[PDB]
Amino acid sequence: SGGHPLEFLRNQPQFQQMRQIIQQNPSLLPALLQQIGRENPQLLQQISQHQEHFIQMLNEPVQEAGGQGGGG
Repeated sequence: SGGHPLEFLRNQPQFQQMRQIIQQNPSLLPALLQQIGRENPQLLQQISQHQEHFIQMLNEPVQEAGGQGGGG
């Protein structure tokens, strides 16, 4: 109803870093997802296999998490 289906992505500081960039240009969205695809495909696949609600955390800026040891 408005939560993060991808808890694993909250463990991704890279996703938070890139998050700001996608909000600037959603055109580079697949390009950023591309890099992680070779880093950990099983992880990027989870994003697509979970509830579409994930887009919320995708379009919302990083002010929460930023990897273990960092916050938004």
